[PDB]
Amino acid sequence: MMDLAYVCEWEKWSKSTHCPSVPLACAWSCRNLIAFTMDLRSDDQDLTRMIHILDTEHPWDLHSIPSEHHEAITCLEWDQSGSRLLSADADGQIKCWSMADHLANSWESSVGSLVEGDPIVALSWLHNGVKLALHVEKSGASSFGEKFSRVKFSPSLTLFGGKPMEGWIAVTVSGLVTVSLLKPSGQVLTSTESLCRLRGRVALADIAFTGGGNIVVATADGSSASPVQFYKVCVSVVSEKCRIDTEILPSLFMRCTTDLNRKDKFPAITHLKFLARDMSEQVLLCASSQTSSIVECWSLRKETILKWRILSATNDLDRVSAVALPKLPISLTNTDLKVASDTQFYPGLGLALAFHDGSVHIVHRLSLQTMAVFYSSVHLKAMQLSWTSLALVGIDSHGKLSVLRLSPSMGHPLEVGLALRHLLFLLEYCMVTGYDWWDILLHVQPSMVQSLVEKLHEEYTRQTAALQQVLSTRILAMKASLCKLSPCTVTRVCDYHTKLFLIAISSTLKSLLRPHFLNTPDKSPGDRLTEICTKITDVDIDKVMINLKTEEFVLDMNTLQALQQLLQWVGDFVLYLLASLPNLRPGHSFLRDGTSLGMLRELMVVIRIWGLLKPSCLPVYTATSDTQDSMSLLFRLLTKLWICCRDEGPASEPDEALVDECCLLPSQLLIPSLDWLPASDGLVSRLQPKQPLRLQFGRAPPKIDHLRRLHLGACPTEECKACTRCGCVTMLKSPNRTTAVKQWEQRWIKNCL
Amino acid sequence: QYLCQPLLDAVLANIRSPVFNHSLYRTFVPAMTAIHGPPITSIPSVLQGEVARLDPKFLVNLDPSHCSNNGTVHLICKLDDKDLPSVPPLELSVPADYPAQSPLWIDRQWQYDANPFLQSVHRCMTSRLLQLPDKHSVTALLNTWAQSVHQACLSAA
Ligand SMILES: [Zn+2]
Repeated sequence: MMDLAYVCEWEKWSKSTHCPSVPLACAWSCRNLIAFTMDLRSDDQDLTRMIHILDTEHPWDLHSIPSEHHEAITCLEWDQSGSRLLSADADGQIKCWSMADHLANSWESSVGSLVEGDPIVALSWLHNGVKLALHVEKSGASSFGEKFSRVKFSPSLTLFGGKPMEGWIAVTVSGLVTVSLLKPSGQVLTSTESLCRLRGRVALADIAFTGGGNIVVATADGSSASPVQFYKVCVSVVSEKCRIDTEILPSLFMRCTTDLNRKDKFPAITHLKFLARDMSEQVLLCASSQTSSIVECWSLRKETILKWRILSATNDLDRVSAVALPKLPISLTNTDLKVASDTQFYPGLGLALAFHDGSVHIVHRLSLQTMAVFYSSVHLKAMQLSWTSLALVGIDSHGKLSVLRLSPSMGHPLEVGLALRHLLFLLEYCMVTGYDWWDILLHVQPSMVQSLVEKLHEEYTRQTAALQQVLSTRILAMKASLCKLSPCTVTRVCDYHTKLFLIAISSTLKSLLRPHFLNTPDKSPGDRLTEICTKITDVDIDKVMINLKTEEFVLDMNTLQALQQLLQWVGDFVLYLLASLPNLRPGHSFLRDGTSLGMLRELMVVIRIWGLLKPSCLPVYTATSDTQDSMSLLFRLLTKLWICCRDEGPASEPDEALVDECCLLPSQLLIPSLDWLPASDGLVSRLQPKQPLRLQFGRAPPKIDHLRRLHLGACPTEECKACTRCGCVTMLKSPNRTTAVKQWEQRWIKNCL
Repeated sequence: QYLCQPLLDAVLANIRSPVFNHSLYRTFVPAMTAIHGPPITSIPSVLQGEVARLDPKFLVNLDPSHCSNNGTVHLICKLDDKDLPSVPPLELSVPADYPAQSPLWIDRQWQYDANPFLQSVHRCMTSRLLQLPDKHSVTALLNTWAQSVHQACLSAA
């Protein structure tokens, strides 16, 4: 079923006029990063050459890049990863845009290439050779190895091991090609050579890999009287430069002209491309006249040894102004095709299409007929999908950011169980990788949340205990994000989101300590510290502190004052949590999930060592007894909660004897503060299907750092990097650098969890 | 002024510090919020003001010739008086930023010919206008142009 998300529109920016308009192209990262452009002609030329980057949660704070160019950008593509860019244009002027310092609004490009007097007709990157297969037939496989296994395409030109080289190639508009490859070192090797003896006009072309590091290219002069030649790239770096051998493939002529009825119809070629990148045995070839367009698919199946053959065509077409390809990698098996055909599952079979009128249509990839129909009530210049293709953005000849949310359901009747199963497969598609999956959280219903979180609870299981070492954080954040959309759990997502910060701060400070002389060898002091904590459930702690290998824990006596605030904070959120007993509560899930409380038991036993060793670093709380060492009697309360929680799956409500003792807490201790992470600054709690919000730019319809516990003023000054995934202020320049922890900052030096 | 130098010396010692807003917070916050109480629950407007109190005996309007919508402006004057006879209409010249500058007036010697009365009018213009002070308004020049007609009519009559 089709949904329209929003349109985010600048004020006094649209209605480009008094200029020859240009078709536009769009690009998208591996992450949720749309890179787009628009032709304006408003007293400057760089508005046409302008780069706009929109993070997927806040469509207003757009990253702006004034890409200066002598000729307007024609093709825009990203890297396979989210690290490199290309803005293709005539006569070279191509750069390499790398990410700047893990912000959200910062780029740079100090390197690139240029060719003089020769526009470029085709371009592509190099290959990596890493690819897996998606099996929707294996929904009940209950293992990530079965549903996700590598197909192992051959990596391109693996030198010095199995690592394929990095670079890109391009075919110019004349009889000339260029290659530029980045070394393992900082240098780059660029070569340029005539593709054959025939140097000529090339209207259209495409570039696609083959198995073995070779590349097959296409040609299109546009004179409508020439054969469509095909050439092969032979990579060979002969000791100083990549000498490339060229040869002619068995070519093809064109149909719809030998029938002799009408041959000068559709007089110029307008589209020539391969079906998908990295493969050159299936060619889209479309000729558009001033009225309509005609499209043909050619297949390189062996009977000449390399002969192209027609596949399919639809009923009627208008003038196509925009086209794209599906991005989800179905295992290309016919059993997968049938199990994706009987159930409503089409995430990777739809080639995007557009016309000169207000209509949005898909076309099926294998069979060129019009699969979907929608009516817009403009000619679309480009579209830009996602890997799951659950959402996309479109560029017409206006400044409107039409964002459409698709789905494989289509409105053919899917039951509730098939609604679970269609989303669970694409959830496992993103949970196996370190990717971004914002577009698949869109179509979730509030009733769908309770059904899907219960499935995701068992999705953490059924893996062989090693994947689950580090993806626990990702699944906690996953059901943090998905529970936000349900009104019953929007008051409960604070439990998940604060627990992400708790597990972020937990493991990183358990690595700073080290035994100067090793005790209990062939294992860390941390596991012995765990077992002495789980074997002693004592009310007090002065009996405990004798046999805790007190001579092993020795610090450098310098960073204890610096790390005060964190150890100020971790015992204070406990101090709040002791007073939440006599109350769906935003702190209710911690009463039954004692793993956080188990970590709280584990952390404080080494903190008390420094508290009795150097008491200047102790966290000063707000009890109404300043001479009372109340930490022993709080060990009493946490052990009283633990005997109600250390049972394996207890589901035990703590007794009222603990409740009245926790009512003695306000006699001394009062709640300092909290920090609920899930501030819904994203569009998760702002939009609705059939209820779009026409957004604008920059309208935006007690300030303490979420990561570090340093209190700021009412309107602080220090800058931050935009953690777009949850809106926590990942502040940029830490106050202490010469004496700083080198992992607690570096774990989220890039992004948040 | 007297015994306040600890407070003055603390802020200069704690300046250029990134923990400044948190060091002051840590040393100060519980003291005031505990005992004293909890927290709470075309043409410029210069000529538009100029022509507002101009005399109705002048009917000055813009020149039909020359450039428009630019810094320099020219205003041709109309005099409808039954007391005074007919004279050439006269035309001024005022550049951009009319306050704090001294404008000018056009010159045409042959228009005031064929009568020595008009020559006396021109000589009276050269007499009165050459002693006008700097940076004066258009009312002074308009009124000195107006009074010289009577000053020449009394000599003519
Ligand atoms: Zn975050």
